Amino acid sequence: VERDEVAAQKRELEKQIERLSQPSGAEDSRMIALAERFGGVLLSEIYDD
Amino acid sequence: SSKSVANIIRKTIQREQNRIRMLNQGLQAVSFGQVRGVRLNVNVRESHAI
Repeated sequence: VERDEVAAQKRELEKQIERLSQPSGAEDSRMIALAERFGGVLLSEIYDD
Repeated sequence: SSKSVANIIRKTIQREQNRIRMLNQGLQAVSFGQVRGVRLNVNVRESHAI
């Protein structure tokens, strides 16, 4: 039980880490295709710096 | 990291193509002998695109 609880916490941590990964950490699940399919740029990336 | 490398290569290629296309506009309609225009053709090699 302790191992499974720790594993759930772990999985949440890696999911959170991944969500910030690429191309610039955002809702990249579909934001990617939604972004390159149209000649636009992510606002968060625009304000990246 | 590999995905990021690929994306940055693609972005740089697009930017350079845009810049070269912009520069190309100034050489339109240059009359030299039978020559009437000059272009810098930029392309992505298939052997590297794949």
